[PDB]
Amino acid sequence: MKTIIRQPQLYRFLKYCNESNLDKTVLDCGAGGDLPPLSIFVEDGYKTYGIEISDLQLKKAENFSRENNFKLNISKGDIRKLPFKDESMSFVYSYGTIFHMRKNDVKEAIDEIKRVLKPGGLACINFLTTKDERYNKGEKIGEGEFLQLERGEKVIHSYVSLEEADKYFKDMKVLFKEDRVVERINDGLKIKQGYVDYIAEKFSKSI
Amino acid sequence: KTIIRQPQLYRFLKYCNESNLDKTVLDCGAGGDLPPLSIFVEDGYKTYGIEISDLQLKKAENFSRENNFKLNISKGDIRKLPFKDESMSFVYSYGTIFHMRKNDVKEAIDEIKRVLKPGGLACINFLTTKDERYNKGEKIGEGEFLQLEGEKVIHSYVSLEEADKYFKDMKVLFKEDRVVERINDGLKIKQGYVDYIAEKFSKSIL
Repeated sequence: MKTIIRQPQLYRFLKYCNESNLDKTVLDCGAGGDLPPLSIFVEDGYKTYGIEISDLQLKKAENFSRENNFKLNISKGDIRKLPFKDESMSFVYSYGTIFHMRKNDVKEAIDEIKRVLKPGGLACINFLTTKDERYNKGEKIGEGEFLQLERGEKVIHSYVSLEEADKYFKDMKVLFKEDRVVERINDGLKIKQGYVDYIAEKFSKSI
Repeated sequence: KTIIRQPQLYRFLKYCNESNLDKTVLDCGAGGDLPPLSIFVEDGYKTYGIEISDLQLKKAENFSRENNFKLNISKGDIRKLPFKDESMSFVYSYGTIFHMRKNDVKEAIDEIKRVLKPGGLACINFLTTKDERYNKGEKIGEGEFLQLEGEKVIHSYVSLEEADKYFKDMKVLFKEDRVVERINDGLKIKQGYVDYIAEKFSKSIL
């Protein structure tokens, strides 16, 4: 493509989607920013759709689009209420996104992902875990939910245990689950991050 | 463009792209049907690879000619790199090192460090004690096992404390402890890896 996206797990997801027998249609729930990962899907022949709630992030993704001569098909919207029909998407991901919401909203959004996914369709979703350095920091607003100042702005972070995250996929076939603890030097200093990533397939139902 | 199997190497590539050093990369253990040197070649790098297996070398050369590039992979032993001191900006050994006894691991890592330029980056990963296969098969050394990945093959496993000691004289930019559960042969399996990206210090003498 030219540039490498920031979240390398989405290259694993792209490889799974390429291997799936379903046709190449993908939705990014939370798609904006200056390096939108839908780029690697468009570059690999996908029909893409994106949803983004932030005006600024949507503007950044559009600038990137123009600069690179892409149409990514990102629209303003709320991932808790997807404007797509039931069983319309082969593949859906919400990566680095879902945990910016309260747990009731996380459930709404995941339910929407499940709804729009075709039978046999793949979802990729990741979560902050209780192994993250910022678990229990900032202002507690709910169980496993904190309002934190990050880069000058208030952000909600929700955190899960692995037992808790598994419950979101108990009705799906988990193909890939990775629990990770990352220690990386960000802006001069070491930070510890905790994520669990899932790639799961929607069951087909009969009789 | 087939996507490579090891997504962490896309992260490594981005680190290498951000470095000020020129774009030369060595893959220690480079063969197979989907050589990750492909992503570096595609991004403008001068590439070098070392591969011990004739079969693995053949698979990578067929891939290369099928995809219309030259990866510059040659037969060799990663414990004895045919390159000069401080010749390479970037070096990786990914999915490779832990197929050896720990004495051999040390030799290979020492070689990576040797050929790496000051300021250069290394990416290396390891099997950890969280892997399901830790303590299975025939124990031949502390954290060394003869297992059946097939036929009798060597796997070495590390604790994180143990893995850290390999980079104690380097600047670790990125360290990721991973526990992966996925499907193999119709069953859920659990794998444990730790991945490092580290930078070589410039050294001076007072």
